[PDB]
Amino acid sequence: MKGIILSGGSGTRLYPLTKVVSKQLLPVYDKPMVYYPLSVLMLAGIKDILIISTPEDTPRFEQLLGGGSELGISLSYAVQSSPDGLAQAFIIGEEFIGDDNVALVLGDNIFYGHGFTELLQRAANRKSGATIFGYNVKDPQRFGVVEFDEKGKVISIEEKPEEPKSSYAVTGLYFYDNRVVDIAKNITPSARGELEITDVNKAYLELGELHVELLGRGFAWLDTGTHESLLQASQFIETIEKRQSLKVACLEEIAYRMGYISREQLIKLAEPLMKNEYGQYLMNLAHRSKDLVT
Ligand SMILES: O=c1ccn([C@@H]2O[C@H](COP(=O)(O)OP(=O)(O)O[C@H]3O[C@H](CO)[C@H](O)[C@H](O)[C@H]3O)[C@@H](O)[C@H]2O)c(=O)[nH]1
Ligand SMILES: O=c1ccn([C@@H]2O[C@H](COP(=O)(O)OP(=O)(O)OP(=O)(O)O)[C@@H](O)[C@H]2O)c(=O)[nH]1
Repeated sequence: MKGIILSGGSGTRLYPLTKVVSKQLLPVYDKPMVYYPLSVLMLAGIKDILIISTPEDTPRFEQLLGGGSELGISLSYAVQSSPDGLAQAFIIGEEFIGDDNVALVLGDNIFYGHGFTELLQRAANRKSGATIFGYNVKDPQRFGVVEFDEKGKVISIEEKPEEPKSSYAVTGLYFYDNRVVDIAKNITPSARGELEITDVNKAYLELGELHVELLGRGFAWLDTGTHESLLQASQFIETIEKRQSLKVACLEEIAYRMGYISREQLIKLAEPLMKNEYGQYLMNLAHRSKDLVT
């Protein structure tokens, strides 16, 4: 499975934060926002990942993350010249996808909770259809809204409905089989002038092949849409990390835990960062007994 992080857009709502910085390089507490959705794909077992951003910002993501070899993965980059919609990811990414199945995650979405990896790995395992993730939000009209029956079968999906049919938003993580690329080429722009992921999902729903995993109330799903919500997301991650000996979305740690890189390789990453707490954390992990790490 391949993965794509869609990490463009103007971040209009966060102005002036986004005048000269990409929204997905802004902090969520202690790390750039993009580390969080990247860590999600990594934990899904996805090792071939394309990062899409603006003509100005794409070089900066590449400066941040590099080609992935440090992390035992492959990262590639592509430019979206104008933010013409989520579903344009599969058009830009057509050559990258090839014949493979693909997951899309939004560069501004933060998922957190116990058992998430197991849901991701199950979605990544599922060779046919589309899997989307529903979450009970306060204002479902702000999002895509998925309506499901008593067995969790999808009945409808609607982008920002005036009268929502459920309280479950469609979060910014989507798993598709290879049909998605041709689907994306055949949808047309909405009233807001975008190629809509909801219309990709509706194509799968027409075929009876849209599947929803519901993320229950024990999961946290944030987006970093506004100044307020961004600060809230930071506060949430700070609470979790302050209490624990473990970090969230520490990419090098995940590379090591997933066996993508060795203890020796992790030491080599930690060395030039020993001047800071992040390096120290990595070095403590690399020297930790292999039994304790398991
Ligand atoms: O062409 C684009 C369009 C958007 N984005 C980025 O993608 C993210 C999502 O965009 P919005 O915040 O505008 O979200 P939408 O209103 O497009 O909502 C979309 O994402 C939601 C989850 O956060 C729901 O899944 C919804 O159904 C889906 O349409 C933003 O960071 C945006 O900057 C791009 O990089 N390129
Ligand atoms: O090395 C890691 C592992 C996990 N995570 C993040 O921690 C959260 C929980 O990750 P899991 O989905 O592994 O659940 P958990 O660790 O609470 O449960 P155990 O299986 O360990 O008992 C998920 O949000 C995941 O993204 C990291 O950020 N880094």
